[PDB]
Amino acid sequence: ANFMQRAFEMNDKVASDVMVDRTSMSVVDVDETIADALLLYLEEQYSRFPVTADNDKDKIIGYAYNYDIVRQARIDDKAKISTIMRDIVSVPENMKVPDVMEEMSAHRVPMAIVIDEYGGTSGIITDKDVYEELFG
Amino acid sequence: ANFMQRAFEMNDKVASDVMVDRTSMSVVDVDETIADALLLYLEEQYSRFPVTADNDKDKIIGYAYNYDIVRQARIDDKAKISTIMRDIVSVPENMKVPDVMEEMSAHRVPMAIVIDEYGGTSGIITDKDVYEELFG
Repeated sequence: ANFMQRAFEMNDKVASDVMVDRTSMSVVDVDETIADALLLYLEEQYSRFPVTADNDKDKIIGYAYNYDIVRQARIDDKAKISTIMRDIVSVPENMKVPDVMEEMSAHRVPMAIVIDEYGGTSGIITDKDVYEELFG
Repeated sequence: ANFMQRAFEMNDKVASDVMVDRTSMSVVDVDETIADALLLYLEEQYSRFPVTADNDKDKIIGYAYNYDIVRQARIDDKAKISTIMRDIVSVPENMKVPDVMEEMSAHRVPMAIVIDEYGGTSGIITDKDVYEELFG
C-alpha cells in the first residue's frame, strides 16, 4: 500500500519484473537519419530510443536522446543516428533491481538493456520504469 | 549507500529537503511564445518548465512540457505558452515526500510547486528529484 513497502517489494525484484518487454519497445536504427528519429519522437513521445544495429531488436548498441534529436535536426537532419547515439549498460534478466540501478550509475547511463541467455533482448529499463513500481 | 537505506531516509524527509529551490528554477511566462520556449529548452534541456504569471516566480500557474513545445513550434511558434500550459499542484514545505508523490498522483500531474506560508514559491518537485534521492 504505502511507499516504504513498495520500496521493500521492489528491493527484491529482478530486471525481468520491471522492464519494458522486447515486444513493447520502440527503437531506431544506427543508419536512420536524425530526421527519421525526429518524426518518431513526435509520434511516440518517449524521450529515449534504443538504437539497433542491422535493424535487429536483438542488437541494441546504445540509445538516442530526444534532446539530441531535436537539437541536431535544426543543424543537419540528414546525419545518421550514430552521430548522436550514446552508451547503454546491459544486465541479465535475473539481476536484482537495485543492482541494475547501480550498474546504470557506475556506467553513467540512463538505460539498461535486459539480455537473455542467448544475448538477445528481453527488454529495457530506465528511471521511468522504477518510478512506476514505487508510485503506481 | 544502498537503496533500502536511501529509501528509509527519503521516507522521513519533507518537501523542502528534496526540492529544486526557487533560485535554481527555470521558468517561462504565460505570455511568452512557443518560439521563446523552444529556445529555452534547447539551451537548458529540462523537459518541464514552470509557467509564471506576470513574469513573477511567485505566481506559478502550470508547466510547459518540452514535447508540446517542439511539437507546436512546427505548427505556429508565435502561439503563446498559455495555449499549451498544463496543470500543477502545490504543497506546503513541510509535507512528507511520500505524501506529495501521492498528491501528484491524485491530481495526475508530474510537478508539484512547493509553497511558502505567504503563498510565494519555495521550489518545485518532479520525479527527477525523487530519483536523485533513490539512485543518485
